[PDB]
Amino acid sequence: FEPVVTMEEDEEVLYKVRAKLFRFDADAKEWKERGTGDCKFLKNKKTNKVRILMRRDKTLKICANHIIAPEYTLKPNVGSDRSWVYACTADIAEGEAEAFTFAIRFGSKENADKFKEEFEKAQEINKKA
Amino acid sequence: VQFKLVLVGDGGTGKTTFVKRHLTGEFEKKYVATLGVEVHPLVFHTNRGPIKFNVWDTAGLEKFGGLRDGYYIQAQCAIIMFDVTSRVTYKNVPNWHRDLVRVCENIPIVLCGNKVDIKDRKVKAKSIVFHRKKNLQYYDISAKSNYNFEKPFLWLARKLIGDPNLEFVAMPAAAPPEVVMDPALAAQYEHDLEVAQTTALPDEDDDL
Amino acid sequence: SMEGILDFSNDLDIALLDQVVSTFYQGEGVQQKQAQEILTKFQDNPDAWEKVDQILQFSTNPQSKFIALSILDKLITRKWKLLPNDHRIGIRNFVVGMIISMCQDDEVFKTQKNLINKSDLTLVQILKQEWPQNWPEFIPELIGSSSSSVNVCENNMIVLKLLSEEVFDFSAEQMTQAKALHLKNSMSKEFEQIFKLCFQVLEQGSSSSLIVATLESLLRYLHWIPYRYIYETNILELLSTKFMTSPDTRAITLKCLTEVSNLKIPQDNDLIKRQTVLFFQNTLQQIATSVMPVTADLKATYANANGNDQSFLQDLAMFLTTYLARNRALLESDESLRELLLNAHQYLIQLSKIEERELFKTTLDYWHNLVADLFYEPLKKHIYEEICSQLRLVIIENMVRPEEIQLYKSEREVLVYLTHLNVIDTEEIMISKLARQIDGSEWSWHNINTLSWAIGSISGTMSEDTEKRFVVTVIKDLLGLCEQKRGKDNKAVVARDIMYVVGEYPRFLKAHWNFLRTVILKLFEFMHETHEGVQDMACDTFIKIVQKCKYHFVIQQPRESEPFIQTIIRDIQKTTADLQPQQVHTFYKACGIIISEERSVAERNRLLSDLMQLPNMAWDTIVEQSTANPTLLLDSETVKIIANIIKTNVAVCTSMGADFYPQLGHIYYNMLQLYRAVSSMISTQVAAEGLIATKTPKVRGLRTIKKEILKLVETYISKARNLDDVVKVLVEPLLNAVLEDYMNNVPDARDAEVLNCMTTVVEKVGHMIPQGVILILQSVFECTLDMINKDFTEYPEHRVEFYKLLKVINEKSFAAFLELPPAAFKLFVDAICWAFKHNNRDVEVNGLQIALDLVKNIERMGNVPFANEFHKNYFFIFVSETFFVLTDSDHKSGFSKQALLLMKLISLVYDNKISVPLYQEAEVPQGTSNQVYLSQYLANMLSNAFPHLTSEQIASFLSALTKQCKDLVVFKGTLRDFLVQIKEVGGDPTDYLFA
Ligand SMILES: C/C=C/[C@@H]1O[C@H]([C@@H](N)/C=C/C=C(\C)C[C@@H](C)/C=C(C)\C=C\[C@H](O)C[C@H](N)CC(=O)OC)C[C@@H](O)[C@@H]1C
Ligand SMILES: Nc1nc2c(ncn2[C@@H]2O[C@H](COP(=O)(O)OP(=O)(O)OP(=O)(O)O)[C@@H](O)[C@H]2O)c(=O)[nH]1
Ligand SMILES: [Cl-]
Ligand SMILES: [Cl-]
Ligand SMILES: [Mg+2]
Repeated sequence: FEPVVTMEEDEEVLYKVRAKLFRFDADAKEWKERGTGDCKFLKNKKTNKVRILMRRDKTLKICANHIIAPEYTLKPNVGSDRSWVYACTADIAEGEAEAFTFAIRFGSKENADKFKEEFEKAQEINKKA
Repeated sequence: VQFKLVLVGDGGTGKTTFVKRHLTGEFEKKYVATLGVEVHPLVFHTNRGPIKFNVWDTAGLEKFGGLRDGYYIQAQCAIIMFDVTSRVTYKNVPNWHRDLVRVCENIPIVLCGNKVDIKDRKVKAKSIVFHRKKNLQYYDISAKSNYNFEKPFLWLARKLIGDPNLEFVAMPAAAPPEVVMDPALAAQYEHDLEVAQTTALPDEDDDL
Repeated sequence: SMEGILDFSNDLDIALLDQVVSTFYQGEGVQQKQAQEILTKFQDNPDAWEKVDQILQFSTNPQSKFIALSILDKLITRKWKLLPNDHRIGIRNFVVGMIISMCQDDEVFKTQKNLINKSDLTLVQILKQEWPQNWPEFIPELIGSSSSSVNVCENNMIVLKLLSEEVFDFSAEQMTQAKALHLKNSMSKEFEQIFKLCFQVLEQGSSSSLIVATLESLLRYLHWIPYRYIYETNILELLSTKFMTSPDTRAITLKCLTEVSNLKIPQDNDLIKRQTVLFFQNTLQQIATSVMPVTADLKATYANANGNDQSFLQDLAMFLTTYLARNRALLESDESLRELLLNAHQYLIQLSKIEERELFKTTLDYWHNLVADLFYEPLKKHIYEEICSQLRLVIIENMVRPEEIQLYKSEREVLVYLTHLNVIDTEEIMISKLARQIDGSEWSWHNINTLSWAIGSISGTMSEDTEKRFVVTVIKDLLGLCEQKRGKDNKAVVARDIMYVVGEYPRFLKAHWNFLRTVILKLFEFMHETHEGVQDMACDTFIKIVQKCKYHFVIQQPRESEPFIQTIIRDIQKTTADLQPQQVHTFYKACGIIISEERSVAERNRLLSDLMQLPNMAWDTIVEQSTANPTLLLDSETVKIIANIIKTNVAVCTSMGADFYPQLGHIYYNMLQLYRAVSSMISTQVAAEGLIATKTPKVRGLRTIKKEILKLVETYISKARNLDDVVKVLVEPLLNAVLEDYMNNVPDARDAEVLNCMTTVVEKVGHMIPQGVILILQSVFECTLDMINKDFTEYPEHRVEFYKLLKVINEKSFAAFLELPPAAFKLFVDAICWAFKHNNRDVEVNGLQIALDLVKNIERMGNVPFANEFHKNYFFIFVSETFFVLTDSDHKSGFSKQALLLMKLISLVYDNKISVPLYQEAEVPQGTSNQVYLSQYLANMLSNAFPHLTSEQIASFLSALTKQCKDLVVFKGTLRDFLVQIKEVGGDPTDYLFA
């Protein structure tokens, strides 16, 4: 009897954490939210390269997409014990690679310290590759 | 596919804030009244391919009204916005609806009660019935908390595409390029990073 | 070159306007934006209307012609009465001529609906100005022109629809009372002829687009026309048969029949009752034969969203619920109408199954009406037994979380009523839904959650015995479910739901001490589970059970060695060891609820001492070490511990109120010392690091300490019974600790919570601390005013708290304003008017209330110098500031309180309750009454503010206002009439005689 008729599949999830991402707008000299949702460290199973991939709640639109470059440095923000600011030279969330000053804030200092730990582990992996 | 969407409703109800959140992810705290209209493309990725809304974000203040119903011509869909913390904004919903449907006779329309994040709600659930006889979809939304913030567009997408199973899908995520640090911009970045580190992140008492 | 249209010195280039318009509507980014600004400037040019004739004749772009009509509409609605009669007839004839021309060209009529509809609205704006006094033939000519052409007849239905809307539906805010009544009487006088045209079109038939337009106009007529047009003509038969069979007319017809169901109809007349029954029968008959049978799966149809199905099913829900809420008693007695009654309800049951939140709420409002009626009305429930049995399943399967307050409330009330009507049927449905969770067939987190919410919702409806058997059954079944399930995700969902159900059955817990004790000990075990959500639901369930069963924790239960509150307190360290701070606060709050049940003071105070043991010991060590070495307060961890100690005190004070006093007394003096120590560190840090310091985690932590101290004092004082102790013990140290600190900090370091704390202090004991209230004003008044008087946005919290404090000071200790130096009292009046100009409702309402209260406070003083000086200095300031916010269109939400204040001010003069002349000497004959001078001042002020008003309009308005200053609704009517007239030229001054 005849019966009735993302581009993340190549990647291992190294780390996942809820976060709010900001970009600095020097013109207004003010932080602007870029998105809230799961920040993921994705290791490409072909190149062994680790990127940050962050998608907004509800819409799942990309708010960060960049290599965790070995040359990046996580710096505290004056206002927060649970945030990192870093320069990103090439983020492709909005298509064309752009430089940004990012800030990413977590639910807790613990989450932010863990993020820094993982971000450094990712920098080493990217260094070897 | 592209669809003209007109956003109408009283001044300060959150029309521009809502659209900006959707365009850039930012939450604008400042009230800068729209002058006439601001038009922005807004794309969503769906299981049926991309949908583009031509968003005509109109002025709700009478003195900044510009072309008023002139903005509504060839709209294919609409959001009527009010503020659940401001009763007058709900009282004016029939006036916005009237002006809109006189120009756009047969379009899917969502009524949005914005600012449900605010504890002291003045337009209570039981009061909000205007949508029923007008066949409007209704959502409680917060541009601030993102409560139901995708629902108006998802509902309109389903209505315009004529597919009630249409979902928003994760927009594909291209491999990002490897970075070459420019030695000439070294001192440039130190500056910019300095300023950013010493500007406080907003809303340090929020969950994120 | 697009800016060429903005040059009115030359003639208007139509091809250029069409370019600008095309660029706006079809263009993109930069080009669209430039065209936008040019079009907006063109449209707002006050001479632009002169160009409309030229645009309408010579443009090829329907968008240009649309914008041309927008320009004409501005002229017609605002400045029309300035035009010579000849020009008004010219314009009227051009508009009518253009409409007929577009309707007579079939291609244009088909393809230019936007332009025709906008043309029709422009015509209606002209009828609002000229009809019927200047256009008596309009309706006979429209009716005559209707027979010339189907397109013209259809378009005339659109015109009549818009006219009905503008006169009856939207007149209330847009016209004077007098003009609205005039147009309503005018339409009412000619409706007989209009109805004859509509009825003849509906009978003679043929064109669906014509029939639909006629039915759209009828829907509007139904808002106001007498029932006899519907009941004493064939139209009910036509709507409920012919127009329901074709889908083109079905949507509008159903909306018409919904409104027919709302007509004011004689109540005592058997012919009308039969007709009301007949149209319903006819309608349902057409639906069952032409659309779908009673059995049809409307959930499936709606989901599929084919054509206009969703709107049709929404409209059917609106029709059935409207008709049945009014008429179901007509169908209930006659056994020959039983099938119709139950089929109509069965359609509603099917509609209730649609997955559409807002449609569900529509049907639920109706079900609430029905089951409330069956609970009370004799000999009725038996009719609906099968409808009610289905509805039980529908409500249970749709139960939402109690967080959805209104929807949960509606659903619970319907399910309570239904449970009362048949407790066995409800129980059976819930037990068998539970069996489908246990057998896996219907298992999901959503499904076990919704079922638990439904089971919880009917607590209190069964007899205590039936409930006992039901709860035991449900808890055994949920426990079995929990065992069955693999992995703590699943087990945690079921444990949550067990916790939820138990918390909703306190009558059961109160009867079964052993079970209650076990539940509490199990919640204590769950307070060690790190699995997400488990600790929160354990703490949430704990406080909920305690709120309901607190008495069972404070007595010695038979076969216990002590009250269980002692057992909780003894083990509190171990119980709360794994909780987050917010959970700990909830726990201590719950313990406070129990301890407040103990009415023996010695025992209550001992329990409170015991409960507060760990925060008090942590506090004592910190205060000793902290005072020994003020350095230790720079430690981030210590600041967090202190904040958490103060928040634990707040939590326990929140549930104990007046009973908290001995605990407040243990920490009070050292808490105010800490407030000063923390204040110095903040001031120090801001000086050393800058205003940025206030964003730092350390300073925010220090400020949290100050805010929680203020919240603790505010919480206690708001609930204090012994006010002598508040004044004698608490107030002086509080004011010494907070007031100078608030004054002497830079604006960015001042806590708005200080103002909020002082509001409570003045509210509760202001009458007893006249010197304290003066100190409060001296400390906060000028420096807060200076923070909030540069714009409407800066320091939003301070703004709100500032007017709350002034309001309560003005209510309780008005003497403090009497003691202000003249210059400061001037700032007080300036502060109130500033609040009036705020758009923020919180500040605006308080400002108008302060003004009203201040007028009352001055009035109370009687004929003394201060009151006479007040009126000479401020009476006209308050009258003119109030008129400003009434008339500037930016403060509409304040309308009612503006009107109340203006009526108070005018009644003072029209009663002669002001003892001195308000006018300074040699400004008016020295005899003159304040009444004459007020009339004169207002006439002058309104003439200057609204130069386009005639003297007669202003005089008639003010004559009405002063006559009506003892009748707020009418006074307000006169104010709204004035707000309409200031938006136009040539408003009728007789409008202000409206009665
Ligand atoms: C008055 C008479 C009452 C009777 O008392 C009977 C008595 N034997 C039981 C009593 C039992 C009690 C009081 C505790 C129960 C009601 C509550 C729960 C929340 C049990 C939950 C699950 O086990 C949790 C799960 N194991 C935990 C996990 O891994 O993840 C979170 C149960 C029954 O026979 C009757 C209700
Ligand atoms: N609490 C809260 N505030 C909101 C929300 N959405 C917007 N706001 C704020 O309220 C104001 C709304 O400003 P706009 O978005 O410009 O308002 P608008 O309706 O576009 O105003 P017009 O352009 O004058 O018609 C801003 O201060 C926003 O930050 C919301 O969901 N919650
Ligand atoms: Cl609806
Ligand atoms: Cl009890
Ligand atoms: Mg705006």
